[PDB]
Amino acid sequence: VVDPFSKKDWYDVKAPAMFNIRNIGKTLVTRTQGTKIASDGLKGRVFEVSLADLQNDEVAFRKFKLITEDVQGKNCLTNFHGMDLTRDKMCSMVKKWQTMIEAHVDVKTTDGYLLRLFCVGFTKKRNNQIRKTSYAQHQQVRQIRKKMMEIMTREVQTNDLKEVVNKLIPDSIGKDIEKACQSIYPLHDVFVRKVKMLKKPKFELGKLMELHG
Amino acid sequence: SLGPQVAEGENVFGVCHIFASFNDTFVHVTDLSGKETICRVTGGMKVKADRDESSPYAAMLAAQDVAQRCKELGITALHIKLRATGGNRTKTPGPGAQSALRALARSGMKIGRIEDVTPIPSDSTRRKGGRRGRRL
Amino acid sequence: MSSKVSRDTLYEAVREVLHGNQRKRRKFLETVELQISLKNYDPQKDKRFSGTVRLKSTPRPKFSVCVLGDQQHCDEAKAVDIPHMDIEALKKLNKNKKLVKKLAKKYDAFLASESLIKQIPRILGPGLNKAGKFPSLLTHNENMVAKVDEVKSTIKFQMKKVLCLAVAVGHVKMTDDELVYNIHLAVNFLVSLLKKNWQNVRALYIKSTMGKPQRLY
RNA sequence: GCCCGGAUAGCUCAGCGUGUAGAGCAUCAGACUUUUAAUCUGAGGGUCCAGGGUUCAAGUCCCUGUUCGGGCGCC
RNA sequence: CCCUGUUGAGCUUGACUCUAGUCUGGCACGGUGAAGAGACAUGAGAGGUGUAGAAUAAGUGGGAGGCCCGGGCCGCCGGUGAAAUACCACUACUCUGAUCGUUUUUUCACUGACCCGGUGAGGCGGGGGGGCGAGCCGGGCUCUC
RNA sequence: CCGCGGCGGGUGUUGACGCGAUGUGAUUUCUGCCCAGUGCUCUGAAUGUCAAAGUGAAGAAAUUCAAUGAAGCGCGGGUAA
Ligand SMILES: [Mg+2]
Ligand SMILES: [Mg+2]
Ligand SMILES: [Mg+2]
Ligand SMILES: [Mg+2]
Ligand SMILES: [Mg+2]
Ligand SMILES: [Mg+2]
Repeated sequence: VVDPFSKKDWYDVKAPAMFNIRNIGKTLVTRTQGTKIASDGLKGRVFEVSLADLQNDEVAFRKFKLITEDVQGKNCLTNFHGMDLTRDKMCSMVKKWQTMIEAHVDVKTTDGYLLRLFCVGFTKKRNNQIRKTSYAQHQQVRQIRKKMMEIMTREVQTNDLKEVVNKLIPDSIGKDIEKACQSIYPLHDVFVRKVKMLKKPKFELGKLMELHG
Repeated sequence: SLGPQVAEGENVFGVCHIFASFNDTFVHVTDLSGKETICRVTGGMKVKADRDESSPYAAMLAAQDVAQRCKELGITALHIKLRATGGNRTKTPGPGAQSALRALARSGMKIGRIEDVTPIPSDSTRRKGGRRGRRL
Repeated sequence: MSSKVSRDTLYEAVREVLHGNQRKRRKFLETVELQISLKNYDPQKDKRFSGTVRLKSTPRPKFSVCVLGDQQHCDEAKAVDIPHMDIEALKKLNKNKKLVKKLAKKYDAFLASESLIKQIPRILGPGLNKAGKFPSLLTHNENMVAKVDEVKSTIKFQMKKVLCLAVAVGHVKMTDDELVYNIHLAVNFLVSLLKKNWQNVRALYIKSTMGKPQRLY
C-alpha cells in the first residue's frame, strides 16, 4: 500500500582519468535501513557503456564495461572490466567467399590481472582479382596466429593496466598485425574482439584515485 | 519520486528490454545496471483473449502505460535492448516490436542506441521435435 | 443532519429540553416525530407491539377519516363530524379508481366494526393493508368513544423490523407548556406498552422537518 | 435424541427473491448426386409435501414424507 | 470321538470394558530487547436498479410547504407504481481508513538458567611492538597478512 | 529398539557401496487392466464436528449462557513387485 520509489537515492558513476567525459548517468539505491548498506548493494554494479559516448569523435562499434569499486557519496568510481564487439559489426563483416581466422591468448600484466584477449582476422579480396575464391592455406593460418600470439603478449607483458587502455582506444594493435601480416597474405579486417579480466589483485584504494587525479 | 537534474542541460537515461515472442510480448524498463528496475508490464495483462496475447495493439496498450508511469518519475531518454525468444528455437522477432517502439517514440521519449541481445548459441543442443519433425 | 443551537448528546431535564424554539430553521411547521429504539425485543416473535396512546396537545395535523360501518353507530354518531357511511361507501372506496386526480383514498383513518369485519378485510384488504389504513384489534377501532380521540391528539404506534419505533408527537410551533404535556405522556406509556426484557428506553429523539435529534431524561 | 447437508422434463443436470436453463433419446423437415457425421424447430417441467411473511417464493423460517456425515451415551 | 457343565486354558479380530507407549493443547522452572498480523469498540466517509415514478422510490413514521433569496425550483392530489420521490433524519448491508483501547498476535535479536561436543580442559578478546606494504598528503595505519 | 528409574543402554571402535524393517526365490524369458473399497500418505482456515484452560454478560453468590476453538477423524489429490 506504499510506493517504494521514494525510499531511494540517486547516485552518480564516474570514469577513470584517461578518458574525456566523467559522467555516465544516475543509479538509484535504497537507504541504509537498519543493516543493508547503500554502499554495499551499489558497489557491485556493471555499466555497459559504448565508447562513442565516452569520447568525442571515435567509432561506435566498440563497448566497454565498468564495474564499481568505491563509494565517495553521490559518487561511484569505476575500473576497467572488459571490452565487447557489437553484433552489428561482426555479423556485418562475416560474409561468404573469404577466410576467417581467430585466435586467443592469456597474459598477465606487470601488476597482475590475468587478461584474456581474443582476436579475428579476415582476408582481403585484391584489386584486379578475378579468381572468386581468395582462400588462404592452412600453414599460412598457423603462421598468422603465431604472430598474433607473439604480439599480444609482447604488447602486454611490459606495462601496467593504465597504458593498455591507451593501446585499446585506438586500433593500434589491429594496425600492427595488419602491417606485420601483409607480407604473407593480405588481410584487411582485423580486430581484438574481446578482452576479459580473470583475476583482479588486492583492493589497493588509491591506485584508482590516481586514476581519478 | 524525485529528480535532481536540469532539463535541456542533459537527458536522464533509462533502458528498456523489448522481449518479442510469437504469442506474448514483454516490455521491461530498468536502469543502467539492469539490476534495478522501474516498471514492468506484459501484453497478457490487458487483453482478455489468449489468441491475441501478442497482437500489436496489445503492446501499444501497455507501452503507453509504461511511458505514462515513467513521466511521473522523471525519465526523458531510453536505451533499447531488443530480444527474441532465442536459443535453439526460432530467432525472428515477432510483430509486437515495430509497433511498440514507434508506439512509445510517438508517445514522447528520447530514443538513444539500438542493439540486438538475442542469445545466439555457438553450438546448439537438440531442438524439441523428431527427425521427421512436427508434422500436422 | 445538524441543528446548531442544541446538541444531541447533552441530556437536558424534562423542561430544559423544551429549548426547541431555537430549532427554527424552517418557516413552516415541522412534523415533530419520534424515533425510539427498542432493544431486546425481536419483531420476528409472537410478542406484539401495536397500540394507542391518547395525547393532549392537539398537535395540529390534518385529519381525514373514512369510518366504515353498518350498526346503530349510524344513529349514534351522525352528529359528531365524521363522514360515516354504509356499504355504499365500500362499493365506493374499493380501489376501482387508481386513476387521475381521484383515488379511493385520502383518509387518514378508516374503521372496522363487528358487522363490517367480513368486508373491509375482504374488499379493501390488499388496497388498505399496506398503506396502514386497515382496521384491526390492536389498532383500537370501536370508535364510539375513541373517534373523538382519533380527532384529538390521540396517536398510534407499532413495531418496525429494523428495531425502531416512529410516531408523531407534536409540532414545534406549539408552546413549551404544552410540550411538557407531550413529554409526560410520551415517556409514560412506552414502559407499560413495552414488556419485561433488557432495558426499555434507549434512543429517544426529537425530530422535525430538516432537523436533528435532541435526547432528554 | 445433537448438530449438518441433500431431492427439479423419460436418464445426468443449471437456477443468484421479480424468468423453469441444459445435454443426451424419440419425431419432421435441411444440407449432400445418394448413405455417415453435423445443422434447427417442435413435444415433454407440477421445481421432494403442507404452511407461513413478503406486492411478488422454486429461493429465508417452519415443520412433517427420503438418502448421508459426524461426537456423544447409567433406566 | 459325541453331548452336558451357567469349569478352564492357547490364538485371532469389526465382540464388551480397560491399559504401558507415542501425537497435540494448557500451567509452571522461564529472562532481556524491537518490529510486524487481528479481534472493529467509540465513532468517520462512501453505494444500492423488475420500470412504473423527476432517478437507482433498499425499509422507516409522519409531514401538505418550505428551501435558497414579498420572488424562483418541487407535492404530498396528479404525473403513476406493490408502497410515490416537497420534508429531515434514524436504522441495515458490505467496502475503506484514522482513532484509543482493547487484545490472540509471528518472525528477527542478546546470554545468564538449562542441554550437546572436544581436550592431558594448553596460546581467547581487546591493546601494543614487529612485519607485506600502503589514502603516501612520509603519517594516524587501512581489508588479508 | 530395550528399560521401574536418570545426562541411563544396545545397534555404534557405526554414517547411505551404511544401519534397520519386509515380500518373492537360481539363470534364460516375460511380468497385463482396475485407486471405487479396507489400509497408507500429502494440500489443509479451502471448512461441517470437535475437552481442559483462559474471556465476556445476567445474578447476593454457587451457577447459567454466549464468542473463539490444537491434533485426528470428515471433504480433496497421489499409490497395486
Ligand atoms: Mg425428412
Ligand atoms: Mg443350565
Ligand atoms: Mg478364559
Ligand atoms: Mg476389538
Ligand atoms: Mg518382494
Ligand atoms: Mg483400493
